[PDB]
Amino acid sequence: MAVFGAAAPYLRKSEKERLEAQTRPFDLKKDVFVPDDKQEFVKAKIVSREGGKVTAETEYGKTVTVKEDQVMQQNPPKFDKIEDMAMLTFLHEPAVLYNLKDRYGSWMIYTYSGLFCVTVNPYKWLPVYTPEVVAAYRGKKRSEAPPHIFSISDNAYQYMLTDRENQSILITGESGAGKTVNTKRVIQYFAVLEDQIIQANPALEAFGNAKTVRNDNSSRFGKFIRIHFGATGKLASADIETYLLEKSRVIFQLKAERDYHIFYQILSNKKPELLDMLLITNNPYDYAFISQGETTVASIDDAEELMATDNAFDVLGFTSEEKNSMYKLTGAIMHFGNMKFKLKQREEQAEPDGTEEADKSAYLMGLNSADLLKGLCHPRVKVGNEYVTKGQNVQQVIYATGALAKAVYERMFNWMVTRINATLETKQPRQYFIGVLDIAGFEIFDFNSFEQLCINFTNEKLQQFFNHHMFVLEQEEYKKEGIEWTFIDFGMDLQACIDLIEKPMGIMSILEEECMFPKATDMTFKAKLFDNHLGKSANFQKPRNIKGKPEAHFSLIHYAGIVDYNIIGWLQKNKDPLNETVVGLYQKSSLKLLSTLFANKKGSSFQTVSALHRENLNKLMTNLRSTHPHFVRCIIPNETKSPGVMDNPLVMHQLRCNGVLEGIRICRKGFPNRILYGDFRQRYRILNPASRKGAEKLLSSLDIDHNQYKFGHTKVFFKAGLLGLLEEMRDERL
Ligand SMILES: Nc1ncnc2c1ncn2[C@@H]1O[C@H](COP(=O)(O)OP(=O)(O)O)[C@@H](O)[C@H]1O
Ligand SMILES: [Mg+2]
Repeated sequence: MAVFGAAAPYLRKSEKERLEAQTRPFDLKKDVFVPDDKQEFVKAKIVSREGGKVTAETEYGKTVTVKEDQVMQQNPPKFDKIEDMAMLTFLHEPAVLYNLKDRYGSWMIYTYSGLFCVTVNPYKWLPVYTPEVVAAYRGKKRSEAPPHIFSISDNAYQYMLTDRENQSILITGESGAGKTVNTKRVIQYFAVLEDQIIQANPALEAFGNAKTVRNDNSSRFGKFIRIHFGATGKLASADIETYLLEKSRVIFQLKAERDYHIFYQILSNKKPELLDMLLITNNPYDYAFISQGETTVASIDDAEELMATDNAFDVLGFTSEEKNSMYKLTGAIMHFGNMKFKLKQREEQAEPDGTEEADKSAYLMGLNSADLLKGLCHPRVKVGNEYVTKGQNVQQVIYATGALAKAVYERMFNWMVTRINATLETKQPRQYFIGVLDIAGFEIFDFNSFEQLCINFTNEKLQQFFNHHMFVLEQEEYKKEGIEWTFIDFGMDLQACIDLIEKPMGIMSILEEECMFPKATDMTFKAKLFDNHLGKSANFQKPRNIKGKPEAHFSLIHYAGIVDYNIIGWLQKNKDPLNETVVGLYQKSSLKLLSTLFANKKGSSFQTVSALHRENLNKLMTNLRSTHPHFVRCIIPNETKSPGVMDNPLVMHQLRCNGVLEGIRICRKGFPNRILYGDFRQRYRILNPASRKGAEKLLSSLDIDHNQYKFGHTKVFFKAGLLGLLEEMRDERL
């Protein structure tokens, strides 16, 4: 609805054309959904039923014959284009896709699907962000207000006013669906400190994004923003925190992927001062840390991004000397991919050869080149009360220097985030902040690897949290009504994958113990995985060979479906041997290295990327458990920028990954249809025209089976479909 408040003219969709559209001829007895060959979901009409095989005619026009068993029911035209699909009485997998595509063709960006708030990505200016709409949405609840994020924000505000507890808003979806723009509009709505957030956004987007296959500006890390509020419901301050940074991107790149945008921006020649002081040859192919990926791509101009980022750095809380120091640090990180470390003759010890790039790195950090080389080649460890040296060959020192590079990059990013936060806040008292989070969803490619596995595990944990919250809400409703229906927690329905991943003897534990084995390779890792899990656990299964994929080693049945991964490269990218003497050298530099490495018990060698990822995920989960969540799902309708055409398979895959259909099925598994007794008595009596006892007599006098309904005191539990049939026959009797 859009009347009485001057909303968007197309937002109404009521009392203007719905009356003349509900009479469209759509014979449900002959209209069904047929699986296509390209879009795999296309609507079609059946001329006649010829037994098992039925001829289907589609909108595009086809005369193929299709078996009758897989073609399934089609929604009535009268209930089509409904605002909320949560109470849809004909739940179908293509029903959601068709409703979303029709609404998007009608320019319905926001659609309610229960607790979820599906928001597609258009490419145009939307007048829905008018401050008049913001003022109108104030004081409105979920039901009365039209579908928009303002309704859920007002619900969270009311929860703060009455329940007096933390509320968190969660946004997830496929990378490139508009996470940054959506969260910018969200934080702007709570703003109406916003300018500080807008100016700080490019720095984080440049230091924590990389060009993936699907998206060129995907945010690998997770961003959490807390909006501190006062006692009287007024904005106090803001602080941000980042989680789950990917050191793998810093250390390794795929054949069709790029590193973080900072290195490529620095490689631009429009800022000769940085290149001059960093001793850079301006050729990305001269550095192994960057050249192994994609050198450069089109559809981007990193010069403008560098200008935006350094302009934000200049006019901010801090000065430019530390910006120069950060540029020096990133240049040194680029420089670490050049030493040779030739093995000594007749000995397993490793000695350096190219003592030129080492000198450059030492000058950049202010360290001693000889001391740095001695520390890298001959680390020193304290045994008992004395100190001894350790021998290290070329592979060990290579792993150590890679770990040092990724660790210093992560610490520099964390220090920058902390500095921006310390600039951001203001000294007003803070009470019961509001959290905003955005993390990429169930990303699935044809070459799934360790990073994809970590992202899938994080999203798996998030889905587990969402299911647990939904079960808690359902049980709270059951206790309110005093009757429990299917009181089985949904956490165990999903804990199988988490146990396969996180629990001991799982994939992560096996990889961690294989990293420390004397002579361990990837084939041995796969062999141990098969010996430990093939047949023991239902989730683990053999890989599949479909559509001519390159290669797969093992497959898991995730929450979104079957995913096949790849093994090669996991061992190299999981080892994180952090040298300690080099850290001690870092603590004595004449630079920001003291601030970055201020604090530095498991052993240094027994450190893995998986362990740090798991502990960070646990910290994020234990932080999020204390706040009441609010789930927002964002999807991209079209792979290109044209809103006119939207690909059906892509939307189907994204909907399956996001679990909106799964969520609505979980909601409808119980008794979601609840209505008030008096309203039922005074409205639905027209079903067969001629307080608790009167309502019971009325419902029992309408030829209704007693097993389908459940009587209560305030809210009556009704099975899905009963209310729809009751109301559709009531209209006929009018
Ligand atoms: N509500 C919106 N209206 C118009 N354009 C949008 C909207 N949301 C996202 N976009 C488009 O998305 C693009 C960037 O998406 P972004 O949020 O950077 O993706 P990612 O989350 O992968 O970084 C922008 O060019 C912008 O035009
Ligand atoms: Mg983003």
